[PDB]
Amino acid sequence: NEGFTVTAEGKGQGTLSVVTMYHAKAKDQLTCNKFDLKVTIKPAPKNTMILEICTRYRGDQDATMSILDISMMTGFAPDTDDLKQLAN
Amino acid sequence: EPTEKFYYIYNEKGLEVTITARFLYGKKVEGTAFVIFGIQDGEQRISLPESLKRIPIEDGSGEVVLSRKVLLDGVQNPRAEDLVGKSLYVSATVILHSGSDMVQAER
Repeated sequence: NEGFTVTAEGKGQGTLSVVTMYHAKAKDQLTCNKFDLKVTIKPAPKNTMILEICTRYRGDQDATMSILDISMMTGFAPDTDDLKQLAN
Repeated sequence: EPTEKFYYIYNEKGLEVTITARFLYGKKVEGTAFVIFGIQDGEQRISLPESLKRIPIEDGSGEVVLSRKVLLDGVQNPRAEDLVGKSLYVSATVILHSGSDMVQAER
């Protein structure tokens, strides 16, 4: 990016344009666009804790089908019975 | 791959869609699939929110059916002959049980 001098001569007219492509800094970028999510993790009242998800949609109407992909910590498993209640 | 490359207007059974997903290296796949049927009229595309069906894919195979009632009620006009000359499209999204990635295949 630097200044340059234009020199033109001869008959006729022509259109000269300059377009600069640059990577601009984002302003108030929201990494969680259209999906406000809130994960709350709490110790349970073998080591185990009660894991909670609170989710919401930023749109006007109720959202369409959504997916909650979960990749838990190392060496952790979900409680079977809780998934049983959540399945039906 | 639909069973027939068309949809008879009076077919009360309705359109039937067969999903056949396989790994690139010749192995079958397991996971879940998403199907939504949209009506295409030239450059104008109309979607059907009530046709969204969550079908589980087993051994790289699965099926889903669009009842004729859904097709009739999705468009505001209940007329039948007006639908002749239009087209349908299937936007299938397949997701592994591992959640690695999803592929949007459209016919």
